Parts: sequence; C-alpha cells; structure tokens
Amino acid sequence: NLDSKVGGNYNYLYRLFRKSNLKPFERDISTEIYQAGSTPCNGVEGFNCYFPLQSYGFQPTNGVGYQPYRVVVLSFELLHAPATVCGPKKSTNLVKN
Amino acid sequence: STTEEQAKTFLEKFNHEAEDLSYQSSLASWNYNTNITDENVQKMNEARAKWSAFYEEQSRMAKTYSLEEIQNLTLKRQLKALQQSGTSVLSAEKSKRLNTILNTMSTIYSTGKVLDPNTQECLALEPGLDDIMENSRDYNRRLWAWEGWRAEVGKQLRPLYEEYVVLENEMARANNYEDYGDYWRGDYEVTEAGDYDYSRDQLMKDVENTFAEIKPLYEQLHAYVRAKLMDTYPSYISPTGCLPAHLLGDMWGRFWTNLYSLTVPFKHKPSIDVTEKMKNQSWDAERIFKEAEKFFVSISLPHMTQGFWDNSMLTEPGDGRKVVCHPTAWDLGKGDFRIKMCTKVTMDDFLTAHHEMGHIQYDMAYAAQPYLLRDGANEGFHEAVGEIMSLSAATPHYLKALGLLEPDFYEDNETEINFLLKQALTIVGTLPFTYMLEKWRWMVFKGEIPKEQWMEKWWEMKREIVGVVEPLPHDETYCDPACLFHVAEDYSFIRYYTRTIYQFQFHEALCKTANHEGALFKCDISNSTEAGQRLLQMLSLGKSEPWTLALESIVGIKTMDVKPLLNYFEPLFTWLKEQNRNSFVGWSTEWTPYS
Ligand SMILES: *[C@@H]1O[C@H](CO)[C@@H](O[C@@H]2O[C@H](CO)[C@@H](O)[C@H](O)[C@H]2NC(C)=O)[C@H](O)[C@H]1NC(C)=O
Ligand SMILES: *[C@@H]1O[C@H](CO)[C@@H](O)[C@H](O)[C@H]1NC(C)=O
Ligand SMILES: *[C@@H]1O[C@H](CO)[C@@H](O)[C@H](O)[C@H]1NC(C)=O
Ligand SMILES: *[C@@H]1O[C@H](CO)[C@@H](O)[C@H](O)[C@H]1NC(C)=O
Repeated sequence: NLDSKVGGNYNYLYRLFRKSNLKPFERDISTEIYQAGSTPCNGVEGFNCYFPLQSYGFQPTNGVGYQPYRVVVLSFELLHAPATVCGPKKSTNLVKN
Repeated sequence: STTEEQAKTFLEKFNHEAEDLSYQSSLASWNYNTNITDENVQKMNEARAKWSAFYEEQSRMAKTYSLEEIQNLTLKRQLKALQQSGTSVLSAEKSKRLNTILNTMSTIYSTGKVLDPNTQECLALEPGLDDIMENSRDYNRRLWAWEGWRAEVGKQLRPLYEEYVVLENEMARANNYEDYGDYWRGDYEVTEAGDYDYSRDQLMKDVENTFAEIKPLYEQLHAYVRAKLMDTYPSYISPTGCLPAHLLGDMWGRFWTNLYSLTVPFKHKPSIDVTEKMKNQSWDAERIFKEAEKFFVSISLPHMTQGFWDNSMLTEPGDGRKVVCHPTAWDLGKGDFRIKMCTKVTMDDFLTAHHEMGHIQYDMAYAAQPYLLRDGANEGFHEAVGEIMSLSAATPHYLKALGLLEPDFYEDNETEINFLLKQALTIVGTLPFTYMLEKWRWMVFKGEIPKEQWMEKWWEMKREIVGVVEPLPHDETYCDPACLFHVAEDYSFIRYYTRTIYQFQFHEALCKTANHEGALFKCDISNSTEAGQRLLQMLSLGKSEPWTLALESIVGIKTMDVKPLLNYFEPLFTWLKEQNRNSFVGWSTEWTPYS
C-alpha cells in the first residue's frame, strides 16, 4: 500500500548472482561482477560476466507474490549473561485486614 | 570453462529482463482513440521497439552459447526460443525491400475503394457491409460485387508477393526447411532429442483420412440448408443453381451464420428465451459472470485476479471513457491480469464470456514458468480449451444452475430450430476452406516449378469440393490466393488444422467424464464438480512437458481423431432425413456458373 507506485520502486537493492551462498547471521555488503565464465572481462558488463545488482519493479498493480512485504526477524539468544529484556505486567489490587 | 553453465546463468538474468519490457508491450491495447491523444500510439510502439532492440542484443550473444550437445529438452526449449535465427539471416539490402511488400495491401486492400455508378452500393465495409445483407438482398451486389472487389486488389498484389515466395525461401533450403510453413511448425517438429524426436509425420496423410467421412454427410446437410432458401430468390437460388462464395453472407462467405435468418422453419411457433428476464428485474451480467465462475473452477480453473473486479463496467457511461470491442489475452504478467471487454447488455456477448473472461484463466495457470515458458503445449491447445463450454451457454440446462427463473421449468424436446444446425454451419462450412487453403501454400513457397499453373490449378478442386463456381474466371490481374486477409499479411494458417479438432477432443472428454455420450451438443456441463480432481495437473505442466503425454489423461490417444464430430450430427440427422427426401443430395458437377 505504501511502497508501490507506477514505474516501479527501485530504491531497494537486492542481488541474485553471487559467487557463493551466505551463512547464518552473516551480512554481505561487497558486490563483485558475476564472472560466471572462466574468461576474465576485467570487470566490464558483457559476456561471461553479468551485473550482480538488480531491483524489483514495484508498481501497485503487481500480484501478491510481487507485492513488497516487510518482514522482521526476532532473534533470541542466551550467552549466559545476566541481562534480561522482559518483565511481567501482572499486579492485582491490594486488599487489607 | 564450458558454455553450458554460462548459458543457463544468463537465463536467470534473461527471464527478469524479458518480463520488464513485456509489461510495456501490453501496457495498453485500447488507449488509442477513447479520449484525446496527448500521446497514446507512440507510447507502446517505441516500447515494442525497445523490447525488440533489447531482444536482438539478447538473441545475438545467445548464439555463442552451446545450442548443440544438449541431449535433454527440459531446458533447451528455452534456449531454442531465444536462439532462433529469425530474420537475421537476411542482409541489410535484402531486409529493406521486405517491408516494401508488407505495406502494399495495408492501404488499398484494407479499405474498399471501388467506384460505383451513382453509389448505389459501394464495395467497402462502410456503411454496414455485413448488416445490409440481413435486410437487403439486392441483385446487383450478387454479380457486380464479384468483379469490382478484386479489380483494384490484384493489379499490384500479385507480382510484388512473388519476391517473398521465392527469394525469401533461399535460407529455408539452407536450413533444410521446406518453406516458411515448416518454419511455422518449428515448435511442433522437434529433432535430435532423446525420446522426443517428434516430427509432423502425419502431414503426409492427415489430409486424406479426415475428409473421407465428412463428404457423405456434408452433401446431405447442404440439401436441407438450401431447401429453406428456395423461397427467398428462386431466380438465382435454385436446386440447379449454385451459390458463389461471395453470396454466403460475406464478400468471401467463410462463416455461414448469416444464412440462419432466411431458413426459419416455423415462424408461427411461440419462442421462449434463454434468460426470460426482460422486465423490471434488470438482470446484471456481472452477477451471472460471478455465477458462472463456479462452473469454471468446477474443473479446477485458477481464479482470475481482482484486476477485473476492481476495474470493469456494466453499463457504458457514453463518455470518452470507453473500451473498444477488442478480444485479446492480457499477457501482462508480474501477477497482473485485468479483463476489460465490451460488457454491454447483449445476449451474444453473454455466451462468449466463456471465451472472453473464462478462457483467460489459462494465462496464470502456468504462471510458475518464466515468461518464455508461460504458454500452452502448442498453439491449438491454448485456443481449443476456451471453446469447450461456449456452445452450451444457450442451453436451458445452463439456466438451471443459474436459478434466476423457475428451477423446475420444463425442458422442451422441440429442438428442431435451425439454430441447432446454425452452430454446424460455421464449424463445418469453413472446414473445406481450411482443408485446401494450406495445401496451396505448402509447395507454392518452394517454387520448384514455374508459375504457369499457379492460377488454373488454384481454381480446380474448389469448383467441386465445396460446390462454389465463380461467375467470372479469375486471371493474373486477380490475386485470389493473395486476396485473403491472412495470406497477404503472412499469418500462419497451420493453426486451424489442430485448433478445430482439439476443441471437440477437449469437449468430448468433459462429456465423457460427465457420463453423457450421444448428444455431444447437449453436454450437461452444469454442476461439473466431478472433473476438477483430475485436470488440475494439466494446467501446471504448461510447456514443461510434451503435448503427447498430456493427451492421454482425456482421450488416451497420440494423434488427431474425428470421433466426436460423428455423434454430434446423429440426433439432427434423424430429423434431417425426412425433410430432404424431395431434393437430391449434392449439387451439379462442373455446371455453368453463368446460368
Ligand atoms: C447443483 O448441485 C447442488 C448440490 O451439489 C444443488 O444445488 C443446491 O440445491 C439445494 C437443494 O437441494 C439448495 O438448497 C442449494 O441452495 C443449491 N445450491 C446451489 C449452489 O445451487 C443442485 O443439484 C445443483 N444446483 C443448481 C442446478 O443450481
Ligand atoms: C481516457 O482517460 C485516460 C487518462 O489518462 C486516457 O489515458 C485513456 O485514453 C482513456 N482511458 C480509458 C480507460 O479509455
Ligand atoms: C538438461 O536439463 C537440465 C535441468 O536443469 C538443464 O539445466 C540442462 O540445460 C539440460 N540439458 C543438458 C544438460 O544438456
Ligand atoms: C421429449 O421427448 C423425449 C423423447 O424423445 C422424452 O424423453 C422427454 O420426456 C420429452 N419431454 C417433454 C415431453 O417435455
């Protein structure tokens, strides 16, 4: 609803051509030309080396699969530290006598 | 490294690259004249140029990729589509003169400009060429129009098209292709493939067998059709007289639905209606369209998207906002599909919504495949699936599922109107035309022998096979084979051979699964909840599998067969025998067309 307009929203950056797959809890920022062939093209787009970067075209009339989605991953860990990130919200009204 | 992995690697990028520009090509197919034109035509015309220009760079480097040494066709089918040689075999000088021929008939032939004395009846689409025949039967049109139409067409269209016929086929012989016709069947004929080395071997003998049993029944049918036509104009429509092709409701007379009006058997019989709601009920087509979807998904058809529902119309506003009556599949892709047709208040467009909006559901049925593979098994499969249920729209049995009228309404057995026969006129009337039109264009592109017999042999079998004798013999000044709407514009007519048969093969299978044999025309496709649990796998396979394997699930056959047509005419034939006993079967052979 708030991330689609005609012509396609190209601000988001994704790649689908990388030399190797990623690892769990790993972030990849560096990008290299996808030199699939053994013949080096010296980093110039053409044969045996394709552009790694790509962008989705987010026009509003796209289908649900093509509809952009915002996904949040909530990771939990216990490295044996006393830190705590929770807290109860239960408190009955007190009574006397 | 081997190019085998590199070739697939570019295919990942190529799929995304194709999808972006294809959206632009199909962006607007009606935004031409509805309002004023700030810029409408040049918007997508340039986009197609950009897509074609981007396609040429994509195709050109795709040739370096190893097309050979590919023993399996699972993914080579995507390689071959892009790596087709296409028009690139020709030189720049050869390509320049090709477009000269294409625009020759684009102006003189598209509109009919032939002078008439006092302009009693001009030979043009305006004003109301087709409709004027259903009310007026003027004698002058019946003879004068035959000479005048082709007088201004064949002068220049005969010699110019010779260059494409002969000179443009030099590369076909280089690639062993017989003609452009063999190029049209590139997808049908696959060689050098493991276990799928399938060709069109039946093309040697498909022509003869299918028309063996048609002729004896075809001769009987025309006797009954012509019987009701005696009282119209006995001076020219006589049992001895023959009707030329221009006298069958069109300038070419290929479709014979115009012949129904003059052949009404009973004018005094009271008539009921399929809807029967022409009152203050104010029936809305969108409501029934919603009511028709359940039958469409009764055979597991994927639901067509919300684009049609979000943007459509019921009553035309009568303003600049209008949609022209263009029937076209919206291959937009990207998950986007919108159906915007002439949703007026007409009974005719009601019946065809099965081919208008219900046929569209095949587009996203194989949407899992890329854009190149988002298609049916072949051209005939795509077209024939949309015609399975169209013929039962006017059935009162279809109305029973609707529930608008009385559900307990009596089903009459007075099915003796020529409306039943009218459905056969279009199907079987044009069958002999498609039968011998393609045969003429098969060897003629080869040019093995001179053109001294191209005209006279063109007029040999058509005078007795279809019973049409031309009042005026045509000459080199008349390019009758090139006078068609498709031969002159290089349209592949080879689809008609497969699209016609497969529709009844698809239709008979549904009636077979609906325990309804005999009356094929009365197929009770309503409440067909018993067919969706098996045919759902065929939609997904798409082009990923040969059509031979898919055909087993409906008929279990490997070729083209004519069995459903036989039982189609049997209920009609029983009532047809008794009314044809006075008139002899067939027509005079090689009679004088003048009289
Ligand atoms: C199609 O079959 C359905 C049941 O499978 C029947 O239609 C239902 O009939 C009952 C009465 O027996 C009604 O209460 C329902 O409202 C009907 N549902 C629908 C969707 O119509 C009937 O045999 C057939 N329906 C037709 C012909 O409309
Ligand atoms: C009339 O309005 C739009 C507005 O841009 C115009 O582009 C188009 O020609 C027309 N739209 C339709 C749906 O006919
Ligand atoms: C065989 O099928 C695979 C499946 O992905 C395809 O990638 C390959 O191009 C096909 N042809 C070969 C390996 O020659
Ligand atoms: C019409 O005749 C058939 C027999 O051909 C019969 O089965 C059917 O019930 C009849 N329909 C009527 C009388 O409404």
